[PDB]
Amino acid sequence: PYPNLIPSANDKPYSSQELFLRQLNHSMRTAKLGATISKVYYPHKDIFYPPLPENITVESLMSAGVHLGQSTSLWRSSTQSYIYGEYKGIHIIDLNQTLSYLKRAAKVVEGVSESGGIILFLGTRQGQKRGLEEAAKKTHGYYVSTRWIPGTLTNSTEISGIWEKQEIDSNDNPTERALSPNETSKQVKPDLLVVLNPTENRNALLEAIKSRVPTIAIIDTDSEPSLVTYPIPGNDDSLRSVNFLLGVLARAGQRGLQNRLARNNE
Amino acid sequence: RRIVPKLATFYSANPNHEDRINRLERLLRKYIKLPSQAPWISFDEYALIGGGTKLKPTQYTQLLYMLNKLHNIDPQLTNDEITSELSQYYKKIKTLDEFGRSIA
Amino acid sequence: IHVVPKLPNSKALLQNGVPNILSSSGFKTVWFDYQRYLCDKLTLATAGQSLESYYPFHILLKTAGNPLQSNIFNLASSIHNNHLFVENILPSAKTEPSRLFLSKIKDSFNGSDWEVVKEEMIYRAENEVLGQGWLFLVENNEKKLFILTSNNNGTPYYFPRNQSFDLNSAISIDEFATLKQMKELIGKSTKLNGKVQDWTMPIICVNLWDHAYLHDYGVGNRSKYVKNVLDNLNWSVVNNRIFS
Amino acid sequence: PPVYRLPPLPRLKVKKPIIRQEANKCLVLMSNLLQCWSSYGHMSPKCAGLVTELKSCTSESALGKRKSNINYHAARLYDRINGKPHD
Amino acid sequence: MKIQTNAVNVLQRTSAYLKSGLLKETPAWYNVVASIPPSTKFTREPRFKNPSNGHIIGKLVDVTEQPHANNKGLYKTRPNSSDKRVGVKRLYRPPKLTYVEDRLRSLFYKQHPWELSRPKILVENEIGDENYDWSHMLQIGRPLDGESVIQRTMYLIKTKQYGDMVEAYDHARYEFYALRMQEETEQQVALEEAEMFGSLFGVSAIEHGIQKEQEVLDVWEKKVVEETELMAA
Amino acid sequence: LPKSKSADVAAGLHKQTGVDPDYITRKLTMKPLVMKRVSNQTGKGKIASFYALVVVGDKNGMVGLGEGKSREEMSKAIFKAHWDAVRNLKEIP
Amino acid sequence: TLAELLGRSRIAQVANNHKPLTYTGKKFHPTHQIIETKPSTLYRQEWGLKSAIPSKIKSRYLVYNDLDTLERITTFEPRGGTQWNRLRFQEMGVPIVSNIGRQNPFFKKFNTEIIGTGGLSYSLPGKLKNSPNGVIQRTVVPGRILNLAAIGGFVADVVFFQSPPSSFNSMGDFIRMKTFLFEILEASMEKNGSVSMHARLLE
Amino acid sequence: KIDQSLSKKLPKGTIYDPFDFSMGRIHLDRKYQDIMKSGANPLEFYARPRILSRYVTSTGRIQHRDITGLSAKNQRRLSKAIRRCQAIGLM
Ligand SMILES: [Mg+2]
Ligand SMILES: [Mg+2]
Repeated sequence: PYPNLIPSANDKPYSSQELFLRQLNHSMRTAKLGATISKVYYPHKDIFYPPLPENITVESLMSAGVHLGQSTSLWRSSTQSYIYGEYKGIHIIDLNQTLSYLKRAAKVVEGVSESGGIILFLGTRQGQKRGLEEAAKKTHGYYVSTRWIPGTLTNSTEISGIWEKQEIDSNDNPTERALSPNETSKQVKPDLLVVLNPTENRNALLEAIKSRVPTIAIIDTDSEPSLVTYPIPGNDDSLRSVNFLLGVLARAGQRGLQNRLARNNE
Repeated sequence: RRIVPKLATFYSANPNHEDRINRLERLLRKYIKLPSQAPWISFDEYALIGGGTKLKPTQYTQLLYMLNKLHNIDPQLTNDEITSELSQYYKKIKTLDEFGRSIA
Repeated sequence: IHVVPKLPNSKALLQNGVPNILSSSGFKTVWFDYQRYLCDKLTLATAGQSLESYYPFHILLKTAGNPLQSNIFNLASSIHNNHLFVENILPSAKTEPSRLFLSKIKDSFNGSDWEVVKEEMIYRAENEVLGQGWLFLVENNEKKLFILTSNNNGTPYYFPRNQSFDLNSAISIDEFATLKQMKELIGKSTKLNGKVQDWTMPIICVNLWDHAYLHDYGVGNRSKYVKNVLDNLNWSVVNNRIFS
Repeated sequence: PPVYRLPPLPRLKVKKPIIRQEANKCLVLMSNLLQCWSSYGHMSPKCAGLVTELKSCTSESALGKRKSNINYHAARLYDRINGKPHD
Repeated sequence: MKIQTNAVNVLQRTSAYLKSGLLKETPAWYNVVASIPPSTKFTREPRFKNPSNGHIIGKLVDVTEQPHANNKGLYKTRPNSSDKRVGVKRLYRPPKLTYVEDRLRSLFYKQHPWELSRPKILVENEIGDENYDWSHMLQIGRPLDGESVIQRTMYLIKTKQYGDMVEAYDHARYEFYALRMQEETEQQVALEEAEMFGSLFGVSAIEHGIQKEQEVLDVWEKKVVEETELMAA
Repeated sequence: LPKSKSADVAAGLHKQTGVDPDYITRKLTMKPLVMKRVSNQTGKGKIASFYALVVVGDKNGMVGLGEGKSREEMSKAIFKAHWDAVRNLKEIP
Repeated sequence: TLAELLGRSRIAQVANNHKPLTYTGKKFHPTHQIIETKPSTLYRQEWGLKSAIPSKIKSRYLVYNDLDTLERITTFEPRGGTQWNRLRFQEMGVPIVSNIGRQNPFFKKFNTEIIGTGGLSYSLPGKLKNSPNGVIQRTVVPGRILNLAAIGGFVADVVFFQSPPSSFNSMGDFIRMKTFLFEILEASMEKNGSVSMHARLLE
Repeated sequence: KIDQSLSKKLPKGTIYDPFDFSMGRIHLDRKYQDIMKSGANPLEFYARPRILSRYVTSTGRIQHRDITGLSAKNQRRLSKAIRRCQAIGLM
C-alpha cells in the first residue's frame, strides 16, 4: 500500500503525504473513540443496509417520510382509497396499506430475480441515480437515470440495436462465446420495470403495458395507480423515502438471487 | 443458458458512456479522501470507444472532469488501479552559413 | 444518542478495577459512571442539532473555534480524553514500550532516558495544573514529542483550545508573549470560521481530574497516582498511536 | 386580494425580454458637456477636462463598450407552475 | 384518467399468447405473477371514523335523540334542511386530521417568538426506537423545545394532576423556563472558563456578523456611487 | 444471398417482439378489409398514399386488426398492415 | 395508531403559519421556525419535508410556509438569520429586564401576548463576568452608525458626550462603512416584542 | 452626501440582517408596498364629501375596485353614495 510514498528524512519533519497518512491512521484507530452513537439516521445506510420486507414497520415508513402525499389541490381522486387523511394542506398516505403493497411488490421482485429475470430500475429524478445503480448492482439487474428514450421496448431494434449482449450460466458467469448476428439482434425485454417517478415517465409505463411487462411504481397522491401492475402508495418526491422503498426492493431481489444461486449450486 | 445485456446501463440513452463514467465514479468514491496536489483523448477518439454518434458534448465534459480530478490525486498517494483506469484515456533548426549570414 | 463504548473484559474490570492504579470503585467513578454522565450531558446539549450524528472528537474539532457552545466542546473533549486515558490504562484487549518510540523520545528530550522523561512529566503535572485537568505526551508535525498539560477540558489536538495555562492566576512575560504569538497566528488564518491548521496527536493522555484518583489516593497524592499510571499502562496501544 | 388564474395556454413566454443594461459612459459625458455649454457661453474652460474625457472615450469608436434567459425558464417551468388539473 | 385494464391483466394476455403459440417460451415473471395476483379493484372506499379525533363520520343525530330544548329554547320536532340532504361525499372525501396539540404549539410560538429562531431538524431518526416518559421534560434523544412542553402538558392532562388543560400548559412552560435558564448559564460560564484558561477564539459571532455586513456595504457603496453618477448625468 | 412475404414479416416480428415465427407463418391467416388510395395536398402537389386495413387471425379465437400505409405501391402498405395486425393479436371470448 | 404518530412527528411539531416570507415592514422578532439540515442530508437534498429541495440551495438552514403548493413547489426561503441575531445578543451579554416595576414572568383563558422576552434571552440580570484582565464593567461591542446604530443584529438608540465632527462630517451618509465601538447600557423590551437597546459611542 | 432612495433607514426597535444593508433589499422594499374597509356601509357618508373624496381621482372620477381595493358590494355602495353626493350640492 502507497508504493510511491517518498518518506521524509528522520531529522526533517513529516512531509504532506506522510502527515495525511498519519491522520488517516489516527482516524481508523482512535478518532471514533469517546462514544458510540446509537439511534441516528445516516442517509447512506439506507442504500447499503436496507431492511428486509418483513422487518419494515409503519413507524420506519413514517420516519422515511413515505406518508407525505402530494397536495390537497393536486389530487387525483383515483388514488382516494390509499389516502389516510389530510393535514398541513397535504394528503397523507395510509401507511399500513403502503406496507402491504410494498410487501407484495417486494415478493414479486424476489420471484423474478429467483427465476433469473431482467429487473430494470427507472428513476429520472435528480438525486436518485446512485441508489438506483446500487440496487441494480445488488440483484444482477439494470437501471436508467438519464432519460428513457421513448420506444426502448416498443422500438427496441432501432434504439437498443448496437449494444453488446452476453451469455450467462445458471450462475452469473459470462461464458464468453461469440453471439451470432441473428442471435444478437433480438430484443431483450425486461421481466420487471420498477419506476421511482411514474408521473414523470408515463411513456415508459405505456410501453411496458404494450410490451406486456409487469411493472412496479411509487404511486403518490397525484399519480394514476391503474397504470401499473403493483403500485406502492408513497412519497415519490422526497429522495430518502424513495431510496428506502427502492433499497427494500433491491434487498428482496438480492435474497431471491442468492436463493437461485444456492439452488444452482445444489 | 440465457442471452442478456452486458452493461447494467444497457437501457439508458448512451449505455457505454454511462458504464465508463460509473467506473471512474467508483474510483473517486474509493479514493475520495486522498489529497489533490492533461493529455486526454479527444471527443472523436472517445466516441469510437464510448457512445459513438450518441456521445454528447456535456457527457464528454463530465468524463474529462472525472478523469482530471482522479489524475490530480497527489502522485505519491495514487494507486495502481486508478492509473490503469486512466491509462485508456491518454494520448529543423536554422543556422548561419559558411560566411556568417542568414538567408531568408 | 451518544452512549459509552463496551470495554474489553468489562465484567473483570467491574469486579477488580485495574490491578495497580485504580480500584473497582475508583474505576467505576472515573468510567462506568462519570463517562456515562458526560455522554448523557453531550446528548442533552446536542440532541436536535446537526452535531448529534458526529463522533466526540469530530464534534470537538467542529466546535473548537466557536466561543459560544463551549459547553459542547468541553463535554466532547472530556469524553474523548477520558476514553484515551482508559485505553492507555487497560491491561489487555506483558507489553513493553516500542524501540521506535524510545528513539523518538531520545531525539526529543536531548538524549534523555524514558524514566527521566516520566519524572519531567510528573513534575509538570504537579506544577502546571491546579484543580482539574489533563496530562498529555503529544507528537506534532515536527516528529519530536513534547509534554502538554491542559487545565480542565483542554484538547491536545487544537492549540487554541490547549487550555494550557491559567490566566485566573498571575502569568509570566514569556507566557504572555507566547499567547500573543498564538493570537496573531489565529488572526493570520483568514477563514470565515477562523480556524488554524494543527497536527498534534496525543501519545499518552493521563486524567488529572479528581474522578480518577480522589477515591483511591485521597485529595493529595495526585502526583503518586500519575506516577502509578505511567508505570502501568497499555504500551501496545501507545505504540499503535505513534507511527505515521 | 384578487388572484387572476389564466386558462391553459400553448406557451408561456414574454414577447420581448428587456435586459435593462446601464447607459453608455461616452453618451453621458457628451450630455454633461452639452449641459455645461448651455451655461457659461459657448466654450469656456470650466468644461476643459470634460471635453478631454469625452475625446478619450470616443477615440477608437463613437461608443465605448459594445441577453436575459427569461423565456427558457418560463418555458421550462410552465407545466409545473400551472394549476392545470390532472390527466 | 380512465381505469387502465392493460397494466394489471398482463398474465392473462400472455397466457392467451402461450395458448396460441405466439409465445414459444414462458417469461420469467409469469409464474411469479400467477402466484401473487394484482389488486384490479380500483374502488372509492368509504371511511366512517376520523382517525385523529375519533369522531364518527356516518351517523346522523335524530329528532328523538335530541329531546331537550335547543339554544333559544325551541324543541326540535322536525328534520332540518341539512338532515334531509344525502351526505355521501363526507363518507368518501378524506378526513381533515385535527389535534389538540396543534393549538398549543401555535399558542407557544405566539408567546415565545424567539423560540422559532432555535433551528429544528425535521429529518426523523427511528420513530419506533424512542420511549419518552413525560413525567419530566428532559428526554435524551429529544432536545428541549416547545414540543417537549406540549408533550408534558398532554401527559399532565392524561394523568389528571392538573384536570384543566391551561394549568397543565402553564406548569409545563414553567418547567421549561428553569431548564432554559440553566442552559443559558451553562454556556456563559463555559465561555468564562475558556477565557480564564487561555483559550483563543479567532472569530466571535458578533465579529463574524460585522464582517458579513462589511462585504455587503462595500458592494452597495460602489453601486451607489455609479447610481449617483447616472443620476447626475 | 437471396408466403415469402409472410415469412419475412414473421421473422421481423420475432426480432422486434420475441413472437414465434412458425406460428405466424402457419396458423395465422390474413384478410384485407379495406384497400384505399389516399392523398395529401402538399406544396409539391397532391401526394397519394396506399392505405390498407388487414385482419389477421388464428381460427381459434385469436384475432387482430392492423392498418398500414405506403407512398410506394400497395403491397408495402398491406405488409405493414399485416405486421400491425400480428403486433395487435387479441384473444376474443 | 398512525394518526397519533403523525401528531407526534416532526412536521406536526412545526406550528403552521401563512405569514409572508418576504415582509418588508418592521421586523421585531422571528416570523418563521428556522429549519436546519445536517450536511449529509443536504448532500442528498433531504430536509425532512414532503419533497426534495433544489440542489441550488447550499445553505443548511431555511424557512417555509407550505409543504407543497398548487404551483408544485414548496414555499420556502433559504435563510436562518434570526438564530444569529439571538446568538449575537447572547454574546453581548446585556440581560433584558423590564424597565417597568414588574416580576420576572418566568418565575411565579390563554394570553397570546409575548411572555416577558420571546426567548431570545433566559439570562438573569445579577451576574458579573470575570476575565484575565478583570471583571468587565462596561460591555464593549462594535457597531455601525446609520445617520440610531446597528449593533450585532439589533438597531439601538445612541448617546454621547460630544458629537464627533471628524468622523461624521467627513463621510456624512457613508457612516455605515466605518465600524465604531459601543458601550451598551441596558436592554428594555416593549409590548410589541421589540428589543429597545441603548448604546454609547466610544472614541 | 447622498439621496434618500439609495439607503434603507433601519427603524429603532427593529432587527436587521447583513442583506438588509444592500441595494437588493431596497429594491425589494420598493417592489413590495380605512373606514370603508372597516365594515360600515358607505351610504352613511353621502353628507360627508371629505371622506368620499378620498375614493375619487383629482379630477372627480370614482376609483376602480382594483385601485380602491374594496369588497364588491361595499365598492358599489361607495359609488352610489358618491353619485348621491354629486346629485346634491355638497360634492
Ligand atoms: Mg409526485
Ligand atoms: Mg389506430
